Amino acid sequence: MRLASIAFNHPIQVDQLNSSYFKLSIPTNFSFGVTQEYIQTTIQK
Amino acid sequence: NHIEVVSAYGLCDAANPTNCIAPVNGYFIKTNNTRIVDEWSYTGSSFYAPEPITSLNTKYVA
Amino acid sequence: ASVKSSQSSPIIPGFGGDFNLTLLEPVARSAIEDLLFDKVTIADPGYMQGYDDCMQQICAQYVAGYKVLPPLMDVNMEAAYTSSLLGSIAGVGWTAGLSSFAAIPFAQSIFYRLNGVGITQQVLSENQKLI
Amino acid sequence: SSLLGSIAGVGWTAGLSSFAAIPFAQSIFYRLNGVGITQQVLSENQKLI
Repeated sequence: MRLASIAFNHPIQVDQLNSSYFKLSIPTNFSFGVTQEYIQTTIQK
Repeated sequence: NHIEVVSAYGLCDAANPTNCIAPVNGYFIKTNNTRIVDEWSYTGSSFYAPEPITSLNTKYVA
Repeated sequence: ASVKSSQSSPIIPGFGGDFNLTLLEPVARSAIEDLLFDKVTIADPGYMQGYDDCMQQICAQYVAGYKVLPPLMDVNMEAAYTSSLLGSIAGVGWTAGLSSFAAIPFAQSIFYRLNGVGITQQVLSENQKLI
Repeated sequence: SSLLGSIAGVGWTAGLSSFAAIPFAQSIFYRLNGVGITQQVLSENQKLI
């Protein structure tokens, strides 16, 4: 039901300038932190 | 929160020793300021600058 | 998702002056990618033209039996990931942090990447290029 | 738990492992000063972070 979306990608594409200057995309906010992955180390013996 | 600003790549004058970078880029404009990755923007550099050899696009210094 | 994240140049027919890059998309599956998809011998796949195309006559859709599922991504979109990755080659290869940057031309990206570990400093890459 | 103890001082570094006892806050202002290369004026003004 309500199929078929194509949701890609989309990176915030900074544009390339021509001359001696060149644009760059520095940010403003920190926004830390995630929980991340398990690494399994063993079995049950 | 990405804000697209403008480089160089460094600086020079009548005499030509350079700046750029310790370690992050630029050297923006308004006027030449340097809080780079991540937020923006610093003061006059004074410890934000190694002094490599000059390159093309002369005097600022790309 | 650990490929793209940020931020392309974007894909313009001139990447580096003058580094003739074949990795441009001609327009969607760039040219070197076209070479290593044409020269590799795959008898598959069928997605609403290859089932019927084999019916006009591999048999993932005729024994059934086994059955091959499609690879989660259309080829234009995997091409979109790696093409934004080619966009981020120049600016992200700078660095100064992964990833919060940039848009620098590809030529200067290889004069800094070349300045780095092939530690020939600026007087050699100035005099000369061609390299 | 001794590993969480060594997070702060060992995350400094300057060698693994022959160190240290530094408070955890200053360990994240140097760990944050490092690769999120925002230098000292941002972490001074301000914290909260």
